[PDB]
Amino acid sequence: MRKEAIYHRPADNFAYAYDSETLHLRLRTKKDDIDRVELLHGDPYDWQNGAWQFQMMPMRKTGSDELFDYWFAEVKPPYRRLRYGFVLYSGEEKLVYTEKGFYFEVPTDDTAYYFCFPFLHRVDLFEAPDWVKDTVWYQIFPERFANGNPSISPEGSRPWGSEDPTPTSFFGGDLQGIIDHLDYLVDLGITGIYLTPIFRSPSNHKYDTADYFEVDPHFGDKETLKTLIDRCHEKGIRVMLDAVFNHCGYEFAPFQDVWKNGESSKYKDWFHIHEFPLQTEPRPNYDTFAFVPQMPKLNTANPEVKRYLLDVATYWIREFDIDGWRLDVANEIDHEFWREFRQEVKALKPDVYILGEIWHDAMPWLRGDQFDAVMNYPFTDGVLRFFAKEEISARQFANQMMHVLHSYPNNVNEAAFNLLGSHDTSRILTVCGGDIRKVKLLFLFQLTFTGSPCIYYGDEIGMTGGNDPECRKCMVWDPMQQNKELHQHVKQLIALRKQYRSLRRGEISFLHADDEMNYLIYKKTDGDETVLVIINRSDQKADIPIPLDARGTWLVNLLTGERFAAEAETLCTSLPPYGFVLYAIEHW
Amino acid sequence: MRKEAIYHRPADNFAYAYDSETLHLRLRTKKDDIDRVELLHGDPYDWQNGAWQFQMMPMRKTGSDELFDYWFAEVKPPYRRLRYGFVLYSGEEKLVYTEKGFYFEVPTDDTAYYFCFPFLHRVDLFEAPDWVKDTVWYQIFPERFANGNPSISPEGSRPWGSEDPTPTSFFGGDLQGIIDHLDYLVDLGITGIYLTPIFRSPSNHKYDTADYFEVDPHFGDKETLKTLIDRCHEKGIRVMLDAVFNHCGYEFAPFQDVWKNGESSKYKDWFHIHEFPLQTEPRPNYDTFAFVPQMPKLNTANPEVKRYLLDVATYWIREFDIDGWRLDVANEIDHEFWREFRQEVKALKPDVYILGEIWHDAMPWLRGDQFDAVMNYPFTDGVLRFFAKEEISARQFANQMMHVLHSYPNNVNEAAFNLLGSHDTSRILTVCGGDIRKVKLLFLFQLTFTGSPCIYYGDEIGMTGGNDPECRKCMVWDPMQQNKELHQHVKQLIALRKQYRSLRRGEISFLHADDEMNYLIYKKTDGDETVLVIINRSDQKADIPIPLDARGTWLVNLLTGERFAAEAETLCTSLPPYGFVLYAIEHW
Ligand SMILES: OC[C@H]1O[C@H](OC[C@H]2O[C@H](O[C@H]3[C@H](O)[C@@H](O)[C@@H](O)O[C@@H]3CO)[C@H](O)[C@@H](O)[C@@H]2O)[C@H](O)[C@@H](O)[C@@H]1O
Ligand SMILES: OC[C@H]1O[C@H](OC[C@H]2O[C@H](O[C@H]3[C@H](O)[C@@H](O)[C@@H](O)O[C@@H]3CO)[C@H](O)[C@@H](O)[C@@H]2O)[C@H](O)[C@@H](O)[C@@H]1O
Repeated sequence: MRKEAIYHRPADNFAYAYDSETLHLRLRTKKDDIDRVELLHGDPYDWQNGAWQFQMMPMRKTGSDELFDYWFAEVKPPYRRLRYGFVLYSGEEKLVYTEKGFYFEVPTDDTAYYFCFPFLHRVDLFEAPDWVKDTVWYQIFPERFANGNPSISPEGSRPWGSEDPTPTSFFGGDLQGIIDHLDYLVDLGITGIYLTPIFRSPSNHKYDTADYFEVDPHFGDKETLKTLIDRCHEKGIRVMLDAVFNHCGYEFAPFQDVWKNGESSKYKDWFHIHEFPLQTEPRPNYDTFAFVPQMPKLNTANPEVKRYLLDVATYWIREFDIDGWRLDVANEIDHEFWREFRQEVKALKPDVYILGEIWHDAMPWLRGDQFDAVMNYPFTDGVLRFFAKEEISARQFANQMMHVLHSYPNNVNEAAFNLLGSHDTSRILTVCGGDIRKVKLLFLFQLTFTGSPCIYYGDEIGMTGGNDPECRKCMVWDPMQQNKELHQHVKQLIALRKQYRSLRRGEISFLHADDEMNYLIYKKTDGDETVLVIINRSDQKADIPIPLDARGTWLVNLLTGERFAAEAETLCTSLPPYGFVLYAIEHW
Repeated sequence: MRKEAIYHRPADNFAYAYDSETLHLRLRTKKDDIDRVELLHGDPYDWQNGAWQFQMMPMRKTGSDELFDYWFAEVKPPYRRLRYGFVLYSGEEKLVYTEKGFYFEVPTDDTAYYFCFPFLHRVDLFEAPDWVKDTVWYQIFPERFANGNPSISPEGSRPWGSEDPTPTSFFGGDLQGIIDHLDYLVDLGITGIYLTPIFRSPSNHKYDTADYFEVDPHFGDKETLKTLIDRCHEKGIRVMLDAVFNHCGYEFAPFQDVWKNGESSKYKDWFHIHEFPLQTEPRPNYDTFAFVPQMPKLNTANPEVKRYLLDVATYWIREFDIDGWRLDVANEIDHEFWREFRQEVKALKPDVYILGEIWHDAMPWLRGDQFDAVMNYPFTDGVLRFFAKEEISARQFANQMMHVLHSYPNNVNEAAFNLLGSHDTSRILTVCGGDIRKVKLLFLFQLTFTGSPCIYYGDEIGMTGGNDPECRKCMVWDPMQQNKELHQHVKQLIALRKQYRSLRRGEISFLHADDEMNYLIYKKTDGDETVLVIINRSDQKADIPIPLDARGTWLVNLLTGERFAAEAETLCTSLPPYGFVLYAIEHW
């Protein structure tokens, strides 16, 4: 056994409470290096005859990535306290992995050797708003969704979809246009709407805010937003707003004051200024988003800034009842500010989904004291690499999916915001090089994946375009311009996701298929139901061997409803180029 | 190159801010598997300014434990934002280790493969009071230090130090006794005093609190305490009290109320009751410390309990100006409470040292938002196993120290409470088997180790005893039964520590010798300041060859003061059984 590959540390994704009485424990070892792993556990104060009392619970291998196998075990501590270790087996070899290193036999003269999960507290528990688990979000870039009020459009607005957007072009999209098309979303199956910035700002993206307490006049007014939200709730749709708290706009009043009065300004400490007076040439002498002069970084450590942003955060929730906050550039704002943000948001309305824009590993913001989730761009990346660009095998794709999933606690992955693209990425159809077949697979995987998926407006009808701003074309409403194959496909999948619980909250496991280069086989199971998905990611037709049991197994095709019994061990499914099929399993 | 052994993840001990402008980054690889490691780093938005090429910095190997090598690099991000990766050289082989995985060369495209440290916020920075780093604590179990007020001693107090202490015995130790012997501590060199519970409790240890707002009548009163703290302060001695917040005593009014009324009392939610009425056995029907019925666990989630406890925390600081809170059974209290705790305490007096009693890995409580340190018992284990029990070689000891040290951020280790024993462990002299020579080695290593070391009352004079309660004997004041050699050895070491910054704040490094089983060689570094320690852990004379650059190098025997240059290029030192020598290394 390779000790250098064995790992566990009593926190994060390796040790956590799943609920008020259950603890989850993981361990990772070198792939195929260990035959079995047993969790050694007991109450740290349970002694009898100078003998610490403990038991052995075999751990289940839940999956493996490129280098390791991940083992799982849940345990309900009798008195919510626990000391534990890991006994690894291989041939006649035996190893007791503990906090004090490895032993060859369970030491029991003391508990100090073992890892420790001191006490299970409801208060430290990770818990996200349960309703996001069954939600399928839809992202809207207001300036480009629908012009439902031509009079408020900024002069200079281009004719709808008359051309490709530019960093500064305008087409007149507004909040009214969203309301006018809600029926289109309801029909599609959407139950969540995520809006990019809608507060006063001079840009078409509005990430450079001028006033956080004002709806941009070009999108509408407060009454209009209130209607949109209530109109959404009427249809069972939740609404999430974008919080651009990392930086403000050049026209934010406090910043405009520091700009004119320099260091004497009462707002100078609301920012990160290196020298006075402030200047943008040759480069900003104050911290900013990226290196954008028009986007001054806010000082969230400043008591004033903190109170202002927190008011903003609570204002739109108490006055408009929004259901979520998407934290723009969340990772660049301090943790201290986020703990307060959460406390104040969750105290005002527990159901508010706190989503942070973090494109990378975000474990530190997902411990339960801060965000409920982050935009899963690592998911986006892996899925696109397999389905759109085909630059990795089914084998490597499975490894990457298992790797990112095991890097977080189970309850964290259940609330994850799984998107395929956004206003900051190129259009998926364009990443797929125009191949609708590939996009169908992307949507298939996303909608059969545990979490809270999000659809970028236009992706469901095949809109095209490279990265920002090309991905921000005006929403295509002309029926003859929308791709019906996709729309019905997406609608179908969302409806399936709603019917089968294993698709939105279950466990995913990949089954190795011969020619693990193009054939992707995986299943979702929540213990009650099992859905098997088979995907032929190749340009040729394929006869994919379904690795299942013979007599007793019955399958139901989810899309066609056809029911049939499994012959023997020879169940070969035939699929056309880039074809796929979903089956509900049954063992009698 | 063993990939399964390589590891990094942006948080805790691998990536953290050392100070407002400096980042520290660690990398772990298989011991002797990687020859060199280069840190690939840049600003996440360098592309905006057209800076796609990474900057490169070589990492330094800071140590190795049983299995891994640990690499280190400090970086001062130009704009406090950082994206990085690692380039590992195993000879001809070359791998780029990133969040996305390993590659043969840094990816040529613009995809997010790298680890990221979003932003360096001063507010998130881990920061313990700077003075603890120069403090040498002295732990006092009051009931057994000195009887300076005979009139308040418990009714049946046995004659001072006449017999062995028992779980229920009393000897009339008190605060006046400490006050009366402060001069002894001043001569010893002590600058900080840690007292066990002194609040009203029926027991001799007082961990089962009756009232948190009342000094125990047998220990003294308000003006006695005030005096002691003032007297200590006027001599540069900080005072740390024992906070027993996890559980209260049987006589705690709020609890007395529940055991009397039951599911009717207004204090039912102040505790962890599973059923009514309350039972004490076979086991209590309510949570408690271990399974002690007289120590019911408090519900720190309850707003009333929390308020009362936070009141206790601030109360003693404000009124008596104490300098530290030693948190009893800290790991069993929730993180939310510890956060509020830190806020209110640092708000009231930023200099207060918040030390939590946690015997195991405590990274979850030392991320900067909770404790300043924990009682470093793992350190105690390794040090006793090498110097006292001789159950491990100098090599294995060196590995364990590197192990527990590299598991935390450098700034966390610089404030670590390194003790050799306590009121919950056996006397070091007894663990050494009566060999005073071995005890000198323990003190030698302790007082040359970075952090805020603590000495258990009596160990400086060689008192004996097995584990609780044997270790809680009355302090020996008659010099005839003290062993003055040991006492001056410790006085000497406390003197040197105060004189050489490398001993209390420096970096430690273990050099490898021949008899890497009994010979221990290590140096403390901080700038050019350097102290070389050589230890002969054997029962007989030894000639230990210590390789050290000659030329402009001068050695200063810190014990005698003797100076002299290096000649043999690989100097040889002759030591008696269990001998040792400290040399200040001067580069001229
Ligand atoms: O580089 C010149 C560019 O500067 C401004 O725009 C900067 C970018 O602002 C927005 O980017 C936001 C993302 O959409 C959010 O998801 C998150 O990443 O936060 C960033 C910053 O707030 C906008 O979406 C981008 O298109 C912009 O490049 C000016 O407003 C632009 O006109 C200039 O071209
Ligand atoms: O059941 C035996 C024993 O139970 C009670 O005392 C239990 C222990 O309480 C104290 O232990 C504390 C340590 O000193 C602290 O450093 C930290 O670990 O927290 C624990 C619990 O608060 C006491 O110091 C020990 O001696 C005791 O074993 C009764 O009070 C005793 O009468 C019983 O003998």
